[PDB]
Amino acid sequence: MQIFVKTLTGKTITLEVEPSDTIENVKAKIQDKEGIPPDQQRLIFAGKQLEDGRTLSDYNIQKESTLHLVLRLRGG
Amino acid sequence: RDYKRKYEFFRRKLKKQNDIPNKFEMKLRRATVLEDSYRRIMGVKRADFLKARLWIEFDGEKGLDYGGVAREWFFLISKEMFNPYYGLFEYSATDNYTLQINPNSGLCNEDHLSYFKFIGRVAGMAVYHGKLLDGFFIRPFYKMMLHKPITLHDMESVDSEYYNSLRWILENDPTELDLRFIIDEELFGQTHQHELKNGGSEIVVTNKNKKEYIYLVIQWRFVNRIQKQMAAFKEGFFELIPQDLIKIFDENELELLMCGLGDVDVNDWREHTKYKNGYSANHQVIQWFWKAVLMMDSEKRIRLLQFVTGTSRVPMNGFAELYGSNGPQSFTVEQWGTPEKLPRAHTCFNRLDLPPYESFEELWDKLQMAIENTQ
Repeated sequence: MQIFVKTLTGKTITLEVEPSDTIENVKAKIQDKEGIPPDQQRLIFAGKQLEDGRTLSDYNIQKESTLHLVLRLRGG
Repeated sequence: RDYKRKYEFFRRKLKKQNDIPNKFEMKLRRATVLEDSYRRIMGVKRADFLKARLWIEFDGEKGLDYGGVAREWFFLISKEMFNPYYGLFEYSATDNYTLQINPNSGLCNEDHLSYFKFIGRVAGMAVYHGKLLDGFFIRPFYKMMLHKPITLHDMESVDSEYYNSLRWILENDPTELDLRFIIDEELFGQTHQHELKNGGSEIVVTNKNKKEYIYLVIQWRFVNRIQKQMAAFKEGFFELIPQDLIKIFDENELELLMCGLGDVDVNDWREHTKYKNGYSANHQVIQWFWKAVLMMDSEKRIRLLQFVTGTSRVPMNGFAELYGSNGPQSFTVEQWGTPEKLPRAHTCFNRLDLPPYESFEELWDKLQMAIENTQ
């Protein structure tokens, strides 16, 4: 299936992924395409942060759906 | 009077600290300048330490001019702080470059407030050490720093459409449109109804209360939602630059004071240079000149730009729009004098009188000596 990942700059990414894929996987797929270390990625779907463990279908994410990417500030 | 007078008075009124080390040390790595700069700077409780001469080293590199390295840091850290990817700042509108505080900073990163104080400190350090940030904020941003009110007109430069939409309501009876005291915003694949006031979902906008409606929309777009963020920034900035002191500038002068480019693009500098009295792009002497400029460091290049223009700050938009004392005067190199003479410059015409030296080395020494003499 096809999903999108909009950035805070307006740039829309397009990923080819399966509903079984974990959030760890999408972050990986995103890393290959936009060159961003997955440990710096925050994914938002329907106002909720997505956890590395769960899969897309765990959040009821289907094709044409849109995730939101945010870069992580390590604070501390 | 004018700006150049205020700035001297300004730098002069900036108290130097006498209870501080003669340097502020930073060991950074370009791949992580943001988190490296954040931890180092946010680690110090007393901001006064940041007034000390900046001693920065990237990736263990040593022996480089302090100023040249500082100039690079302000450029590199700017590119990170102002990266919309972090959700701290964002672009004011579609196809616009100006930066504004992201009202939803707290939803992108919980540590946003301390990072805002960090950006404020960096902005302050920039002004204190006579350096610049790479990026421009919306005008209301500067106005808030000067603690000026944000009115309807301020909207025009930022969101032309929104401004017009409010202009209409101001000039027409909106009653029949059944507008309410709310505003929708979409955020992360969601929509959010926001109350401009208590029970706003019910209150209808009429001719009698549309003035209040306008004012509220302005504040909600520029002031209210970004209250805590702007405060954090101002706290950091004012730890270095006295708030009362910066009130002598207006929004335009303030922008000039803290924003702009540090070093010059040589390829752009070259492409928009004119030659007089026999010289051309391919003339051997000119090829030497541009080779010289090419293998000068950041500090040297600027000292050259100042020796020929009088000022050391580059005009935005490039050299294609360079100005002389009277009208647009392009950067000009003209053949003049004999190899025994040192190059001379006419700042008014942005012109360098460059003798026909017989070798690159000679051109280097002569040019460098002329620049150093008027130092």
